[PDB]
Amino acid sequence: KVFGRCELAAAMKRHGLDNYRGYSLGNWVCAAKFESNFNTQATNRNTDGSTDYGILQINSRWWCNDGRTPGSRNLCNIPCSALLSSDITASVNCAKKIVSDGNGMNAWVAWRNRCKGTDVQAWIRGCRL
Ligand SMILES: CC(=O)N[C@@H]1[C@@H](O)[C@H](O[C@@H]2O[C@H](CO)[C@@H](O[C@@H]3O[C@H](CO)[C@@H](O)[C@H](O)[C@H]3NC(C)=O)[C@H](O)[C@H]2NC(C)=O)[C@@H](CO)O[C@H]1O
Ligand SMILES: [Cl-]
Ligand SMILES: [Cl-]
Ligand SMILES: [Cl-]
Ligand code: NA
Repeated sequence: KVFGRCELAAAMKRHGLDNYRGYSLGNWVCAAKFESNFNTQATNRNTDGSTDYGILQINSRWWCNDGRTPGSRNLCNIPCSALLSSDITASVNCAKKIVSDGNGMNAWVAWRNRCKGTDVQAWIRGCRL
């Protein structure tokens, strides 16, 4: 599923991401746009052999099991394929664990390089929330 901007903002708020660990909703929408273009089915392969999955491009080296990243962890205890669903619950619940692990949203490279320090509130302008 390819979400609309305000559609995704409303879904993320319903799942408790607005101000989760101090990150306003616009931060999460901005990250989703540049990680996946709002597409739940997005996958990308990393140079180390791991793969990134879903709307928030969660990495199989650490967070999920895809059966082909040999010496990896599965810290969210889920198959990576669960992160590609049109239902974002699994992706959100795992993102909550990631952002609490010490580095905040700097775990998302595109957030650090394209959202951090910008006016992220613009990503939710005009949405009924
Ligand atoms: C969205 C996504 O999958 N992002 C990936 C990043 O998570 C990943 O960065 C590495 O993440 C792990 C787990 O959060 C980091 O380990 C943690 O490091 C902190 C120190 O800052 C420590 O306090 C935690 O205890 C420790 N946790 C564990 C379980 O060991 C690790 O430091 C991160 N590494 C870097 C270089 O930032 C990166 C890199 O694999 O990939 C993203 O896609
Ligand atoms: Cl915001
Ligand atoms: Cl933080
Ligand atoms: Cl990036
Ligand atoms: Na893994």
